[PDB]
Amino acid sequence: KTHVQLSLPVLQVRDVLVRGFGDSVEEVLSEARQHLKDGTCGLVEVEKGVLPQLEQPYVFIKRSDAAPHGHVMVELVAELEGIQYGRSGETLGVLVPHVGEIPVAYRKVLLRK
Repeated sequence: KTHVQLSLPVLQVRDVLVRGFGDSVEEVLSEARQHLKDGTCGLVEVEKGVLPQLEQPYVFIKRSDAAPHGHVMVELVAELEGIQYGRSGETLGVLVPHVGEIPVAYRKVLLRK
């Protein structure tokens, strides 16, 4: 399918144990997509002070359309040194590996895969 319905665990930034997906834009997009498929991907909501506590390159989920069955349609965009790879809408959060942290909420998304 071109899209897949997922419910992402929302994590507090200070709880996150693995603070990024890798060391290049291509690698983080690849690993984010794999973790999304495997159910091992968390979401951190972006506020002041959040991104400096995580590791670049960042992977964002951004809104791609203006929400079937409550799932916001999203796509992935990476960022490294102020340059973004991908073009999309508002940021819903930054993705990180999930390795068992306890979430504060869930964000329902329809991921363009």
